Amino acid sequence: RLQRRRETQV
Amino acid sequence: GPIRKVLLLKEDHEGLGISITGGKEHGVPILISEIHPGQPADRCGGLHVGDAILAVNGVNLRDTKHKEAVTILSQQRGEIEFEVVYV
Repeated sequence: RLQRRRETQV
Repeated sequence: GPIRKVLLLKEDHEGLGISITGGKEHGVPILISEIHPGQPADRCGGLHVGDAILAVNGVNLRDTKHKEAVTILSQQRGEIEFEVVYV
């Protein structure tokens, strides 16, 4: 699996 | 935890000053993962890492996908009310 968090700066 | 309604004030050129995780497709609430120093969320003093964002300005974000929550959050201006709970 792709190692990436779902995280967004807003 | 108790729900808090917290006012954040910012100018239009600013972001909210938070990073968020989560959303409907992830099966978890929208959570604050980072508070950026000096930006509006930090300045208001009532929003913290680990808080769930239940709603912003009366827009329910409990059952919204990540990107849609991002878009709604990104459209808010001026004095902005966050409904949050520390989970």
